[PDB]
Order: sequence, then structure tokens, then C-alpha cells
Amino acid sequence: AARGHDLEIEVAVFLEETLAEQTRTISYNLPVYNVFGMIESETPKTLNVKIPAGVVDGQRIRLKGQGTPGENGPNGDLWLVIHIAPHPLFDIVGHNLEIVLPLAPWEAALGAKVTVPTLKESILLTVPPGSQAGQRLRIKGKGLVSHTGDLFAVIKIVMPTKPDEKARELWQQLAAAEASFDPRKTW
Amino acid sequence: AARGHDLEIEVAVFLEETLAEQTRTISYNLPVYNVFGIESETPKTLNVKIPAGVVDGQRIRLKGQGTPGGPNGDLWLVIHIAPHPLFDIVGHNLEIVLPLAPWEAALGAKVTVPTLKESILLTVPPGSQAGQRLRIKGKGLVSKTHTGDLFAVIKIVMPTKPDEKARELWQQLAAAEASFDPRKTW
Repeated sequence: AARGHDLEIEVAVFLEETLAEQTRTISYNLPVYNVFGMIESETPKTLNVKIPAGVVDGQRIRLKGQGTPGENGPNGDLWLVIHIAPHPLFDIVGHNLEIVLPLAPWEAALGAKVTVPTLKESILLTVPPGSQAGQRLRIKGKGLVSHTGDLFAVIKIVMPTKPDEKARELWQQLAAAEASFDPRKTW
Repeated sequence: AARGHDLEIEVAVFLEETLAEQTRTISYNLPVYNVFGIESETPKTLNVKIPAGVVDGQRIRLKGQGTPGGPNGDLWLVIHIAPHPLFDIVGHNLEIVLPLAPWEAALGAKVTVPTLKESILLTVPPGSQAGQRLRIKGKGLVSKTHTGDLFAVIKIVMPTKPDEKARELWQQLAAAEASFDPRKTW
């Protein structure tokens, strides 16, 4: 008389439902064997499991005896391992969230106040003058919740498409203005 | 009625070296355990032609070339192409961050770009974009029968705080391109 084996089901969970006390329907099969010992059938099972809120990524939950049938012995256990889903805007890094902050070059140079999204509502982040590409601007009070974490606005500089006659001239003049700038001092 | 012991030998290569077959001379040490189971180290040297296209971690085995009452052990050559400070490998291809000033992307330029071998002058067309991939054919890795390319991936970079002049032109710019919405995606 030996016990059954443990099953594992990786449950993907949209980050947004992190603080959501959520219900997932789990479905799995338990194999049924021949007198000659091979599978010949699978019995289908389902449970409506109440997943607690604020389940951290990769965290584990145990449903005892929901695993494989024991031999002769107790059933094995079933494990639901969480895997927080890849957010469209935010990105889980540590206990904090990251948001890429697209900025037009003028916006980065002059500075600008622009609305940025959070978990729920949208705050107003201010960008200092002269900010650089890769700039890691922090916004406290908006981040993973449980205490609560912080969001980081990581600046990325974007460009409009090819410019028309007038916008061109201007660019040539900045080019002239900033002719001394070496964007590749590293090489 | 015993048998042999094995050996792992790290063999450091450089990304540039990988571009062609290279004859190499590895010096190592062959252990000596007393007929117990260590107090000596009879060294050796082998001359091997490493092939064009190897990859970090790759292993080449040499038979019998380990310790020696029956069959001898085996020798393991573990390649170790430690990380290059400019080119990131992506299969048979290479990637390089190409810093550009906002006005280089806007106006379009010609920029000298490095290579595993020798530099090349790259044409950045007017209107280029953050994250854009400019292809440099054949400057990627040389696998057995294929040769990858190198991609210069644009990254707009800005200078430090500006001044009356710069700042005045940036304001004009903003007006000229007032319709542009970087955060369209929000």
C-alpha cells in the first residue's frame, strides 16, 4: 500500500485580479488502467476553487487528496501554482511596477507634466527639464498592493515620423544649436 | 577490475574568434590518485581545431582522455564565450544599441557602427524610430553553413539641460509637431 502522486496545474491569473478574491474552475483528468496496465480511459474532474486575493506570483496552493489515486493508500495532492499574467502597461519587477514613459524629445528637454495611469485612476507625473533616455522617475503609492509598492516611470524617447518642410528646418537648427553633443561617447 | 575518471576543461573563446575555425592549444593537468582514491598532476597539452560557430556552454568530448585496471576516463572541453559589451546574441544574429540624437533620426544620418570585425557606415533614413531595427547583413554570426546579420537597434538619447537657444527651438518644435501623441497607446 503506497500513496498516489501529486499533480500540478499552473493557474494563470491576470494581475488586475490580484486583490480580487477570485473563482477559477479547475479541470483535470485522472487516468484509468487496464488489467494489462495501460491507460484506457480518463475520468474527468472539476472543482470550483476559491482563490484568495493578493496571491503572489509563483505562489502555491494545495488541494489535498485531489491528486492521483493511491495504490490499494491515500490520494496524492493537487497543486495550483500561480503565475501572474503579463500586464499590457505595468511590469512586475520586485514589489514594484514599471511603466514605460514615452516622451517626445521636446517633452524631455523642456520638461512636461503628463497624466500617467496607475492601478485605478490616473495621476499627473511631472518630468524635469533635461531628463535622459532611461531616466527612472518614481511615483510612490501606486504599485503592488498587500502594504503597497511604487511605480517607476521609465522614460523612453520617441519620434514622430519623417517631418515636413518647416519642422525639418527647425531640427536642422537644433542640430546646429547642439552640434557639440556626442550621442556615442561610449564607442 | 576498475575504470577511469573524467575532466572538465573550460575553454574561453571570444565572440570575434568564433567567426572562423581556429587552432588552439589547451594546457591542462591530468590528476593522479594513489591506488586509494590525490597527490600529483601530470600535465598535458592538446592541439584542437575549434570550429567556426561554437556557442557558450558548448561541449566537445575527447575519448579515453581522462584518468586511465580497465578503460580510461573522458575529457570535456566546455566552451565559454563570456558576454560581449555591445553585441547581444540572438540565434545566428547580433544586436547593437544604436544611440541617436533626436535630430539624427529626424534628419537622417550616416553613422559609423562597430562590428565584430571592422566598422561600417550605416545609413539612418529620415524619420527613424525609437526601437527601429537597421539591418547590417553578414555582420552576424557564422554558423556551420549560414552567416547571420547585425541589427543596429535605435535608441533616442538626449543631451543634458538645454539653454535659451536650444530651449527656444524645442518650443518651436513642439508647435510644429503639436499633433504628435507619444502616449497614443494610453
